Formats: sequence, structure tokens, C-alpha cells
Amino acid sequence: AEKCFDHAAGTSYVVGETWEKPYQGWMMVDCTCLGEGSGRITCTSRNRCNDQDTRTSYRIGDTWSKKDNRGNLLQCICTGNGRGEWKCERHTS
Repeated sequence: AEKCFDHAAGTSYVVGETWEKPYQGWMMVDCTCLGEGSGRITCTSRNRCNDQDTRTSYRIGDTWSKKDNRGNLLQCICTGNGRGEWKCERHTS
């Protein structure tokens, strides 16, 4: 039973396990254990859209406005369709 201690989490995950692990501070992705030799963990966010503009990981079916780099406001949404395709649509007035 190769465990995948996430250390910063202080929790183990027997091979073939999956849990939640906040990335930087607000980000969050599903860290899965695959046991390679010392405890490898494939963390990926396919169902947890995360925007680095508001510093807040959204969920599936959620929605949040997020400008780009000019000052507009792309009303993005975590459509979640296979890998969290949270798209962003500027204000189309």
C-alpha cells in the first residue's frame, strides 16, 4: 500500500486515492495518488475551475465575472465539460 503523503496537507492517500489539496493559497485541485516509488501525486483541476484574477477556486455550474488586462469584465463560468472549460466572455454590450 504505497501512501502518497501530501506533506503540506499532513494526510496520506493509499495508491489509487483522490483528495482535495489547495494549491497556492486559494487555488484547489484534486490530488490523486499513483504510487510511483516515493509517493507521486497527479494533482489536476478538471472539475474545479480556478481563476487567478479573483484568487478563488469556483466549482461546477458556478459563475464569476473576471476582467482581462484592459479593464473589461469577462463573465466566465465553470461549464465543466471534461476538464473544466471555464470560458470567459467580455462584456458584449
